[PDB]
Amino acid sequence: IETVPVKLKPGMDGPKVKQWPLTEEKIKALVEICTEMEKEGKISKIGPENPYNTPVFAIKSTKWRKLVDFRELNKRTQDFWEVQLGIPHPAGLKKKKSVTVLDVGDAYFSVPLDEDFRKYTAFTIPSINNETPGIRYQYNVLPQGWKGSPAIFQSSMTKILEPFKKQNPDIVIYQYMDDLYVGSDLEIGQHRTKIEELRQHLLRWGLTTPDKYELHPDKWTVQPIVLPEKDSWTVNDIQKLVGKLNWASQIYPGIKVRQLSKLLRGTKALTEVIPLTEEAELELAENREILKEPVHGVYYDPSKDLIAEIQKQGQGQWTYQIYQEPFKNLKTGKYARMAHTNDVKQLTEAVQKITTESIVIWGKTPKFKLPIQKETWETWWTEYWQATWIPEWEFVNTPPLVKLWYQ
Amino acid sequence: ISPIETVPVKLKPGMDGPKVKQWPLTEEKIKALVEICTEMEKEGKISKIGPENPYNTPVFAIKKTKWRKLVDFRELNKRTQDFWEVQLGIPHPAGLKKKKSVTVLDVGDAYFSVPLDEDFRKYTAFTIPSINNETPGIRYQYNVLPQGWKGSPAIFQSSMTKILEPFAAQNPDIVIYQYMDDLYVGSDLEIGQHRTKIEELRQHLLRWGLTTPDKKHQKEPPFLWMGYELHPDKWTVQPIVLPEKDSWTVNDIQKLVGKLNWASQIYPGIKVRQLSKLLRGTKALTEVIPLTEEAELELAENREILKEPVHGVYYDPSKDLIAEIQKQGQGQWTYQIYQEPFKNLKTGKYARMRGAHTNDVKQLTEAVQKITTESIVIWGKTPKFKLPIQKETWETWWTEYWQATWIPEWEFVNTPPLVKLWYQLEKEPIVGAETFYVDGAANRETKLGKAGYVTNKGRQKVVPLTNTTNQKTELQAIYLALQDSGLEVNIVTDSQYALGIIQAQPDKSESELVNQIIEQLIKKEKVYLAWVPAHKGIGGNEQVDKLV
Ligand SMILES: CCC(=O)N(C)CCOc1ccccc1Oc1cc(Cl)cn2cc(C#N)cc12
Repeated sequence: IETVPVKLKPGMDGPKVKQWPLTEEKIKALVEICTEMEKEGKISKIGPENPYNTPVFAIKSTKWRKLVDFRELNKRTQDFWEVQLGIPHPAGLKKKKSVTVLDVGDAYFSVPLDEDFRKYTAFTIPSINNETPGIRYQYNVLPQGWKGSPAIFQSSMTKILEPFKKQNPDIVIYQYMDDLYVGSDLEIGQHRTKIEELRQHLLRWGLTTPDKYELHPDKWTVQPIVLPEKDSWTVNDIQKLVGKLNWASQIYPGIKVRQLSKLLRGTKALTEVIPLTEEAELELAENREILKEPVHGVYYDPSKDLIAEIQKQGQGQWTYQIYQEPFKNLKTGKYARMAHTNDVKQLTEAVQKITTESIVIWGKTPKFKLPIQKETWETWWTEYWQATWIPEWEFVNTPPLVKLWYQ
Repeated sequence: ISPIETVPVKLKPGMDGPKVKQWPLTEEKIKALVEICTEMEKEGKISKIGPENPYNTPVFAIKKTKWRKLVDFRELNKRTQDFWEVQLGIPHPAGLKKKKSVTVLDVGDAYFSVPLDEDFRKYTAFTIPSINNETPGIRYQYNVLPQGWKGSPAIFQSSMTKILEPFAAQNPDIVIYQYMDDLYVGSDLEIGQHRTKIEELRQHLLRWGLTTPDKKHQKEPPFLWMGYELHPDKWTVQPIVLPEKDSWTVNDIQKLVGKLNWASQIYPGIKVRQLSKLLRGTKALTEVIPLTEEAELELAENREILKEPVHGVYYDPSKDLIAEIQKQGQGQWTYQIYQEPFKNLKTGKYARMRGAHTNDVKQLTEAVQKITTESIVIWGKTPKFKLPIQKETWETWWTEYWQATWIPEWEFVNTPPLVKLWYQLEKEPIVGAETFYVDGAANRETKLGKAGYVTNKGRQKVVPLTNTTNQKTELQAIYLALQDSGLEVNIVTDSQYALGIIQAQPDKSESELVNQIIEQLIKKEKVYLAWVPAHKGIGGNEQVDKLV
């Protein structure tokens, strides 16, 4: 079949990212995978006159799967997959009471890739101890991970899916990278059989779907702030309470504490149980209600980038906020793992959970501010990564002054 | 030359070949050039032609008995395409597997033995000048990889790699390593079989046009390679020479801090903390520097370590990989990687030199990270860890630390110094403890300031400060309250800065004030620090900010 021409953003040259060093086990797995892919035509070996590179990883099931980090190449072909062949995002998918995520990435592998473009998909299987130069391939078919693959394949997808869409004019189906997001309102039992219907339809047409993510987007909002609820109160408690309330002022600018501040006019001791005035309790109730409401002026901007910030809370508990401008939260949430756990395993899942929500709600991913040492994350993130996409990220070095502020 | 396939080469987008002009020089040179270009045209490396080719590149001449031809390609290199980078880092001796026998083969004429893509030869054109520019020049061009062209190393390496393929196939027991113009061949074949295999390899390479040395010229162990000594059963660094001088220059401390880091891969315990401190704000390469007294002690202790040689062993994938860590003091750490308890695979050091305030446990973690990265690079796996810290110490710090941190299998080693949490703040305020409302402040212009406190028991102090900053006074306030209080004290401050430093639980710092605060924090039996917004009339605090 004929290949779609792909051009890079004018004045942009191909990716030149370095390949991280890998466990021997992981290297062997990659060599195995790639020796089979070379055999089926999907990739070929390349010479020194190809200077580009894109990192590759191994993740997992009891089977090793290969994962290409196309983040750099995606930015440099954005005109292609976002304006020329951009796939539109349906704002009705966040409302369904059930969304299932089907991996349809194996479709890309039949379609050839534009000849002039293949050079830009080079990658290297690294060797141990720099003993050998590394094994160097490029793709001859559309790759998973690349954002142009589904843009190019969309038309074929629209045809295969049309029959199913007629019989179920209510089911929402959206494509991001190598996954389909399917949201209905059916009862769970019905929704799961609808999902098997679509799985079988896609299979009677050639698209293989791995199977033997059920997300309920009905509870996805900006969680409300929680002022402590106590029978009795002390100098410290009032002090913590005045402090958090003062911080909240930068986000909900209608809170009042003057009455609560006087409650401790003198220089009382920290453990002094102090009762609350009538002019005092006035605010604790006045401010617990201006705070159960939402903010005003908080609108998503699609020309901007999404920012996600995560904070470690203790005892397998993590909290996050998603914004584009400071103190204007589009979304906030709380991930809680459930002994075989570990700090890095939790941060990793949390990132995956936040990214998936972000795709359902806006159709693009956020850039993470990660509370972890850079080198540690670059070492162990692949160990619990189950997704096929990879968000952008950077590492925070300065801690949060008060962790319980967003608790 | 060789019947190797050429790698196709292109010029950078929207560019054309080099048309630089050839300046004249010695007729003595002009002759000795033509004596090279007929012996090279004969051998097929440079065909002669010049009618229509409009490009050119300069050529000079120099001498070592015989003269040598030279071509400044820098202008053509600026227009040739980007190639796959040739190997950046080089293998580490501690990652090699001992082989029964190892041969080193260096191919001569490497680049000239490899053909150059035809459609790209025209851009290598040069010209031997006439006498007094009264005659036309001798027009030439290359058919092989020119010396010092952007493309020559990477293409050579990939051609060698392809030429080796038919032989690595019939010999899947020999280990060949490539490095620039050399080959390093190893095997556990009995020495009579090996020597035969070596001669087969040479004959193979020779059919492809690559000359090589005979045993009558083949090097023998030990091997002097990239500043190492490679022995049959051990490796070490080539001998290190630390100069003695009485005037030390900035350039010369760099050169010395170099050799010291180099030796640290095998000589355990090298320190470079105080000697590097010297070159902090250094620009002038010649500016002379006084050896600080502490630096001189270090240099002497380094000389002592280098007195006697030490060696490292090679790797045996059959045995486990162990790493041990010790603290050296002053934010300095040292580690050794080994499989057996009397010989190390290698050694090294980690120094924070990043973040004024830090603590022992955070540092240990960063160190383990460093070792984990290096282990993967060298051996392809991570090592079991022997660490001077107790599970309870670590579990306490990582459960409460704001970042995520991961540490692999690790066992405790009870070898002092131990790593400990030296104090901890209370999670809730103390009862029966005086409450100090500290504050502090300075003036930017005057640089004169003050810090004080006011307690619930009615006690009050204010101390005057010269040469200070709002940050320094804010910490000064806390130090006052720790000085003037019992073994249990509640402090209340309006400064996130000071709250930030203390909550980080440092055990050492690059500021003397924080060190005296740490001393008090260890002395006390219960300290609860606590924070309120400033200028909010919270009470207690509204009364202390006024005093200051
Ligand atoms: C028993 C061990 C012994 O004598 N050496 C030097 C280490 C074994 O290492 C090799 C293994 C297989 C091919 C070659 C090997 O040697 C070298 C390996 C490397 Cl990676 C670089 N080399 C450089 C030289 C020189 N000169 C020799 C070697």
